[PDB]
Amino acid sequence: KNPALRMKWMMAMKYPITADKRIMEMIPERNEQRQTLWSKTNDAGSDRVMVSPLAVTWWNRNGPTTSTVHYPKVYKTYFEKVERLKHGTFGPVHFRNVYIEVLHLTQGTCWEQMYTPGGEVRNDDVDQSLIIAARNIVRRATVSADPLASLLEMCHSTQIGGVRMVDILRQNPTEEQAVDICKAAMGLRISSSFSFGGFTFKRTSGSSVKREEEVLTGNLQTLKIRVHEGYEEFTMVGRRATAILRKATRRLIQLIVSGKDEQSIAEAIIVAMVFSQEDCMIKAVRGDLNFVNRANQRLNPMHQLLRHFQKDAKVLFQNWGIEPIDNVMGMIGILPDMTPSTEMSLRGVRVSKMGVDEYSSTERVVVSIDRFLRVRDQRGNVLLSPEEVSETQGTEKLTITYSSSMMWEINGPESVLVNTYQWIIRNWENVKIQWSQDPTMLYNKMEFEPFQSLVPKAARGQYSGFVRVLFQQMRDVLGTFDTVQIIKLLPFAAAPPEQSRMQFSSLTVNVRGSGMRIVVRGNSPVFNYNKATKRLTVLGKDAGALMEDPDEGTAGVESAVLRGFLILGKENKRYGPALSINELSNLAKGEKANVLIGQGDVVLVMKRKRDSSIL
Amino acid sequence: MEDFVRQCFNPMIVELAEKAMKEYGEDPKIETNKFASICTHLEVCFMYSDFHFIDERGESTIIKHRFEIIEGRDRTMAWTVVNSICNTTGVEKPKFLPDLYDYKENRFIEIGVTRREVHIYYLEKANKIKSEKTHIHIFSFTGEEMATKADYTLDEESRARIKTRLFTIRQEMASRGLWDSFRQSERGEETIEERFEITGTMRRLADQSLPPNFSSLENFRAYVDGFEPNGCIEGKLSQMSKEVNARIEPFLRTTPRPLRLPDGPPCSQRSKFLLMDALKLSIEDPSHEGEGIPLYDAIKCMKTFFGWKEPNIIKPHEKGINPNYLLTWKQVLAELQDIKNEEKIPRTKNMKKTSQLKWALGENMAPEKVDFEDCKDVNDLKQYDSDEPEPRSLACWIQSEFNKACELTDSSWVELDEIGEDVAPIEHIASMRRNYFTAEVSHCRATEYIMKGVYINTALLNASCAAMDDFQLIPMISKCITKEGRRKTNLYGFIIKGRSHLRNDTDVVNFVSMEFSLTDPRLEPHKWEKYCVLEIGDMLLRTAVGQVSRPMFLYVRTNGTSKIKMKWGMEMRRCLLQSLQQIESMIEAESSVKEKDLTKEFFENKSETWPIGESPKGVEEGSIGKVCRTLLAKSVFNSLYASPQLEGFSAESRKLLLIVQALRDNLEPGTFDLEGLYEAIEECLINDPWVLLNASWFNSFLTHALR
Amino acid sequence: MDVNPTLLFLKVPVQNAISTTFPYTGDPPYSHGTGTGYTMDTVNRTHKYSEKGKWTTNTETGAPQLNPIDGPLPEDNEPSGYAQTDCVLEAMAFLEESHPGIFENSCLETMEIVQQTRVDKLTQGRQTYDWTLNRNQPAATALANTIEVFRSNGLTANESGRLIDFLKDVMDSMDKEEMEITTHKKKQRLNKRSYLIRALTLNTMAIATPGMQIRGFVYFVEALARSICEKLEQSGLPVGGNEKKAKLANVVRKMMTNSQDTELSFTITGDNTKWNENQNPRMFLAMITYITRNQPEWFRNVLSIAPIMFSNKMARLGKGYMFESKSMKLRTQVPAEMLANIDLKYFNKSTREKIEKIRPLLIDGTASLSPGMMMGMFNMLSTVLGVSILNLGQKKYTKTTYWWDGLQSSDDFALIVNAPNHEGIQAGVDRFYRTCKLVGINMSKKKSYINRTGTFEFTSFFYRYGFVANFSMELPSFGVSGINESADMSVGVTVIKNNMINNDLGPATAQMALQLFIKDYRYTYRCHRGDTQIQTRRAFELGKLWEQTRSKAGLLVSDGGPNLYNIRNLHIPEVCLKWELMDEDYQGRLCNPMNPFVSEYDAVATTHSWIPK
Repeated sequence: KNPALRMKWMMAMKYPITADKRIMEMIPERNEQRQTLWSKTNDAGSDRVMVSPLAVTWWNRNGPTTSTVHYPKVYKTYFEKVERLKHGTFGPVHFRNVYIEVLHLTQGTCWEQMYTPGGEVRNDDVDQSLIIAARNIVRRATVSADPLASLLEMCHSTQIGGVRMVDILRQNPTEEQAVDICKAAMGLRISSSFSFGGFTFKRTSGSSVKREEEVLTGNLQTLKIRVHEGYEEFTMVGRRATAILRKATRRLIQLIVSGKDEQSIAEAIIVAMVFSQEDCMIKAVRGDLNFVNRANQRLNPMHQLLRHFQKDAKVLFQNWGIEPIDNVMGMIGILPDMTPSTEMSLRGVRVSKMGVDEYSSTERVVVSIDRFLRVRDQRGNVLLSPEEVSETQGTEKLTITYSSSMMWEINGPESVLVNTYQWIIRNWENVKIQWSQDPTMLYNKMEFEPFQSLVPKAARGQYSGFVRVLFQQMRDVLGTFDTVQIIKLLPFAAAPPEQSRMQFSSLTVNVRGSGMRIVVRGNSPVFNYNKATKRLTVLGKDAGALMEDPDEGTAGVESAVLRGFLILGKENKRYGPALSINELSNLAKGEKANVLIGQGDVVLVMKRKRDSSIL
Repeated sequence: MEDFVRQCFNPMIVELAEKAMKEYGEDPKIETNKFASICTHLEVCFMYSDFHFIDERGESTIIKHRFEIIEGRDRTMAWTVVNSICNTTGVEKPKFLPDLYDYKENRFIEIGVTRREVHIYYLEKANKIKSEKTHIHIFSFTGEEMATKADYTLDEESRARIKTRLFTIRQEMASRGLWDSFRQSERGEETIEERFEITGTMRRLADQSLPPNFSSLENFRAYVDGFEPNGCIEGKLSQMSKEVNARIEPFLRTTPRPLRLPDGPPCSQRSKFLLMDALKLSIEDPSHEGEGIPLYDAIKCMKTFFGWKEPNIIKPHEKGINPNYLLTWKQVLAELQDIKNEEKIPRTKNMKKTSQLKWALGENMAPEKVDFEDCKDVNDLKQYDSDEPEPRSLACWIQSEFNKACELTDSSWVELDEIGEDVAPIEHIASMRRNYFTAEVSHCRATEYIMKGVYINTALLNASCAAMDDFQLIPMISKCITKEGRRKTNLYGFIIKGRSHLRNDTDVVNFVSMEFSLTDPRLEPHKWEKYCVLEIGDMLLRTAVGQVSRPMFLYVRTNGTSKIKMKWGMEMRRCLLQSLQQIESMIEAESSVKEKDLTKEFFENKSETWPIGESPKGVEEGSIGKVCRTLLAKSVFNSLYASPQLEGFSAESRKLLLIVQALRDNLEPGTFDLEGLYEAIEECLINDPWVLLNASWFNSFLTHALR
Repeated sequence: MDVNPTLLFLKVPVQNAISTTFPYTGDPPYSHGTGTGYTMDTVNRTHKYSEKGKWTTNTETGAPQLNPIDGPLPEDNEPSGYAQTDCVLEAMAFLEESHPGIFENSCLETMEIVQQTRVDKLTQGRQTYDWTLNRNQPAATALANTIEVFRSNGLTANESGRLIDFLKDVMDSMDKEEMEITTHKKKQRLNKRSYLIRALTLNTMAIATPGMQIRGFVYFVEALARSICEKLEQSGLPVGGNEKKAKLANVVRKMMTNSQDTELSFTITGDNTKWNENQNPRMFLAMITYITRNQPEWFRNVLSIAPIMFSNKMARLGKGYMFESKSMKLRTQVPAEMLANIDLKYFNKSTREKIEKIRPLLIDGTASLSPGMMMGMFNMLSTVLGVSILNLGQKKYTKTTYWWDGLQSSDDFALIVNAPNHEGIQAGVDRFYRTCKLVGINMSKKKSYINRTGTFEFTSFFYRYGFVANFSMELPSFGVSGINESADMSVGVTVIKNNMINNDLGPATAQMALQLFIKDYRYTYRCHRGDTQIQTRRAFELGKLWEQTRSKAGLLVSDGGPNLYNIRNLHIPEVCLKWELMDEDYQGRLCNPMNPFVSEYDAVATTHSWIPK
């Protein structure tokens, strides 16, 4: 309490700072504006003079510079924190309830949020960038109108680190679920092994045939499955869990899995159980399974069962049964409570130390692509799909750009604004023609969907109505075109407008919580236009360049600033003194005034005699 | 010296050492050698318990950690871990806190490092601690190592590594030229016999501090030392009175009754400013010369009105000075005109001392100071009137006050700065919740009240602490942003503070506040008892039959505020945080049962109905928006009406709510003393209107839920 | 149609919306509960609950004393301060039996800290009574004055710097017949009785603050009590938030799941309001002597000095009273030193009755209060007693079909009782009530309720079907601490982070706290973002910086740059958070060691860190 008020009041005076006397003979006696940067008074009880924080800012902005040495080496503690945070990743958050400085994120009131910090380890820049880009593209395309064509458009309309991603895809042998799905959609060759349950399944012995079986679940729900009959030998490959599995006709006989931690081993074991197509787990199904992705589209029953088991499997472990175990070198058991045991283990699931690892394969196959990106090989088994794509997201060692129409809402609201205006400026000719001819379709363009999110819901229909009326006036008046205004104001009209009487002098866009304001007339921090250089700046980030179209009024009048009114340029003292925007509601048709639009400039305006209508 | 330890030792070990010494309350700056000693001890313990694991068969494998650290944690965690280990393995409970625990050997090991010879340290440690089945690991910087029974759990490689670490550390101290101090600081902690004798006064006091039937402390010590329980509790309970018992009253649905409300004259407004009846003289967009200064803004806002009349009193202050309020209002207007006549107007203008100003403030009505010796012989000299205020009946105007406080305004009252981007999904959920709530409540009247109070209180405090002996004038300004997006500046009235020579935080400054309004105070005069009402103009308002003229009233009232109350009113922004916390807690409570982030369907769904009111046809629901606005309004009302009565009633009624809840879930509840709880709750319903309305809400909820 | 927030509970279970019922969530502005009449009523009630206790006259302070221990057993449900020594000792013995060695380990692990603490440890703490000046004073200045006076009086052993040495110095000074106080030159001679009464004072602006001669002994006894509690499971101290949340769930799981389906379980939540009336320092001394059985005598004396001294505690009486005459419009104030002999016509009926009750105790303007305790000095010992009472509820001790357990933290208590039938539950609750009454533990029947197991609360940790709703903390100040730009930023961001970690602060609420933080910081230091249109003198040069920098995000918030903090990134220092983004020239200028401005919290030694004039 006391310190805050004391500092607030102390900073008020002109010279609240105390500094050594040397500053007298090192910095100018005042500023370029003649402001004094010090005072001759000496601190009580010492020889230090009194100066002002303006001197602090002067030193910060144009003070003498020195070499930055001993700083990176001395601060060895917080730098590692920065590296771990930035190079770390994240994951799905579950509402149920290295790791010594992230406590708030990992644990909360009643939810858990996974996080794996970084450091300087792991794979290279190109592979990680490709994996993350493919993950984002696939995840967004999951919810598109048609994932296949949309995904192709995103892949062909994006690049990685200044290099088109198609070249990397064709010249990079990196393997990943998202990358493999993108390659399959592109029609190239993908790995024979099929990514299921988050791990790569590679067959290396045995075979089976597909049969359609109807099975009654433990919850009294009948599901149709494509059960495989015949001995098969699979290897589950994963970074933190590698396993070797045998399967037979509706029977699991052996599974040896090695993982760094118990969680990965448990995940691999659950994946093996679900892949085994055992009747016992069918009888162990509880509840109604309707798992869907962000697109709410129903998935195949196997994926739903896998998700249900991943949610929890405590009620299933004890149902398998009890069998004996033999003590062997490099052999570990699996208790029902998920704990290794020397004397006992869970049925048909063992744990080894080294496991099956090391050598990989370089085999590729020709595959076909179905409606919703579900990659299926010639045999019939599902190879890949977005349902099996991991949720991990990290950082990009090199800049990655996404010019598509649905990747904009990734870099942030500022990025959304900048990219919407970039799209508007890049398509200036076509957008102008559409606005002139059939603007109704333009106002329904999906490319403006992100902007509708930034504009508050409570004040988006009224904003849209104001914009529609203003643009109708601009169209029906003629002779007063102004491209900058059109680009600035177009995106706000997307909503289904409604009639209103407000005369908006500024519209609000929510960026990073704080709401910025863009003025209908003149320049705004959100939208700046420099006519001296003819450049548009959006929040300090360039958005493109504007070229004046074959319509313009270079002699005053501007009809798209005040609804129902036409501004006639410079003010005239002869007419009625400066009015108020609210008062303008009483002027008669054709009346003129000297309204004060804003800032410190007066503009003469005449009330439109006609009336511009909208749908 | 500590710089070397900080730079060499890894951050985690130094952080653990800092926490450990903070637990014992020892400052590292004063004690330097012990800092290095503790850091080395922790380092050697961790190395002893590093890169060691136990395989699933039982054999020792080097890559379930073989060694578990017990001294690397705090006392509570270490004690819990050792208790659990002993209970599970049935091992003899250690006397002290061991440094490490070996799982393969299932035994507790202690680590010791000394500057002097190892043998003396081992001997003293064994004599002090070792009594049965205990092992100590002893090392030193001299390169000589030994342990108990010549048994080392660590292999040759680990022992050599620890020896090399100690040797390189010793070489570092030798190079730095401070190893001599390190060695000399060690002395073995000579444990000379400690004597603490109670004698003289303390012996008498101790002898006079024993239970009955005891003559001296020594007799009691001997008695307790030889004490062994034998059925004393059972005997006392058998001989205890049967009437003593905590009986459970069967709590059914019919038992509860509504709280008995007090009877008497209706309540009255006591807020620092009007809430439902405030009036604003506003400028849509301040672009005039000299912006930012509250005085110029107030002058400009005043110039927008031309309906001034000759002031006259409609509803007078019954127990107060009516004419002087009028005189001081006239003085305010004349002083403003005089300021208008000036050219070089300073930042603020102090009103000249006048009779009416002093009388309205209360300076001339303030009792003087004199010692009790010179005023004892006074016929009516009594203790301050610490008498319980008279009961006041519930009045409907507070209900309307809250109703209008919960309505939706048409301006952006609160402006908040920016933060970083959100990358984690939990960050996305948090941003979504915050943005939804903010969009909901940013247009509520509660935010208007918050900003008005903050501005008034900050200006008043700055004026009070700026000029001590000046009766300054302070406009009541509030800056907002309309829906259209124009910076509106509203002026509600004026305040004049008294003398502000403040030395204590609780010192009371007296001010006189004049507030505009358009409510006729002859409709509910009882609501207005502390105010003097003047009619200082007429306003033209547009209605379906043109511009009708209605009177413009002014409420003048003398109030007092303390610096701590000023800060409390300057920190009302926390009402938004509290209201969020409430809605977020409800979100989490409803989500946990369903086990999924439910904010998306909580806010956007617009299919939920939370009972938030009542109507003639029955109860009424609303939206999550209505819920958020109601909670924020309740928080602001609680902040403005801060009184012990409110907290008392809330605390005593929360228990009744909980018991009713338990009744709803068929938990078969019971009450030991229901009437006592009822009396405790009703003790807080005497005169306050806010608490009375809360009690009325509680009675409505009681009569509705049990149906 | 008319707002009614309470009606929310008509569909939402109350436990979910409990925050609705916390009106303040802060420090109110009135400070109701401190004065003189409150002390009068406290003393009167303390001596009333010991009505039948034996009366005696003290020999050193020359004041009466009341001893209710072993008095007649209560016959009515009203509060009783008749705590039996034998029952307390039996309860402690049973606690030791169920937890063997606990007292032994506590003693042997605390002897070192008893022999290790330095004198400066007493500097940390709350306000202290300065016998030299006879008024509440900061601990540090009180210590300085005490050492100065003792040095003047030839008691300089405390110069060794050991806390035990200073305690011995205090013992010697108290043994002296009289001492001198030199204030600045005014000399005051305090006799043996005067000094003794001063040293046993309890000032009242932890409502009560003892003097300085009793700080170290209180600290030692509280350290032992904390050490004993640590080994105790039912004890609610000194754990934090997560462990406290887990305690309720663990207790419920233990009591319910293990129980048979036939058995019925119930839970009672109770508040031990006015918890210090019925607990006497003599019973605490008895339990302390029992704890240190077969231990070195010096340690026993050091540990037993505290309750011995407190049993003769003297309570000060507020600042006084204020009288006013409306007829003559006059105001006057009278001190408490003149309250012993003064007319009772000035006061009202209740106040004059209280004065009549407390008249025969005021010694030298300071009442004598042997029985009862004062808030917030021996809380851990009270928790120890409560956990002993709880431990006396096992199936082996009860020797009955029913049984019980629960938690106690000395301010709230919860008890789960289960039995084969409803009559069994009634018998269990009644037996617990009587047993806790015998020891002097008082359960308020007007603020306690019983319901089927699953839903209850403890220390505001409301529990419903495995869900805890911790509401035991208030929101701190998110403002400028007033040191410097980097210092304030670092301390405040660390504050919000720490509150998030433990105090159970929601993420969105943390985000708004950071928002208000940025607002207040920019307003106070006048360092606004370059893009913003706000105007001030500092905005001029600041503006220049905004133009010069090639990376806006690199600039520090104090320098006008954007605030990139968020939930994910809060622990990192602000300077380190923008290290790479900062332009090379800006980095060199900012952290120049040769700057003229420079001759806990985690921050970098930038030029923004200066000492205010």
